[PDB]
Amino acid sequence: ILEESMHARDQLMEQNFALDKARQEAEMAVHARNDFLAVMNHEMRTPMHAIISLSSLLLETELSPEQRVMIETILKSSNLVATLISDVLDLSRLED
Amino acid sequence: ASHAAILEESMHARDQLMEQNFALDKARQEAEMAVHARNDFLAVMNHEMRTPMHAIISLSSLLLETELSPEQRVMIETILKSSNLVATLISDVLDLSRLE
Repeated sequence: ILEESMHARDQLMEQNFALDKARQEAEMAVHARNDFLAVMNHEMRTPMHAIISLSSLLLETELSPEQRVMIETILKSSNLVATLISDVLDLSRLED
Repeated sequence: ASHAAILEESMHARDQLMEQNFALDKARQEAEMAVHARNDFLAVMNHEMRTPMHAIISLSSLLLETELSPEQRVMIETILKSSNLVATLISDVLDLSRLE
């Protein structure tokens, strides 16, 4: 009955190989996705920085109360979005 | 070479494999959970960014209907184009970054 044993081994051994391969593949797929995520992060944040800069400058110019209030909203929003893009960068770095 | 020793040798190998199997299977369950949690975070980020981008797009568009100096209009048109570009980039890249 080492036919049970020797066969149980063969059975575990390929079972293990499958599990390990399946895990490594998931890992590499997550890493590839994280790489692109991180590579695109500058192109996401930079326009937001421009919007923050331009909004801030606009607040220095002659605005009506309605324009000013709208532009203050653009600015707080843009700042929020920039923070979140930074949290996205952090995510992409988690498995590092 | 005892009958016991021979068995010991085979059962041992079997037990070493079984232990590794348990470890590999635990690590699989963990990796599935980490993949799902990462997908959820990307979905949530996308959702959280969508509202303020739409605000920026919408307010810059409304602003362009009001009375602006030429310099102000160029700055606000640049805001609108930039915000359109980025809203789409963020959504596309977060989508592509999920693992299904």
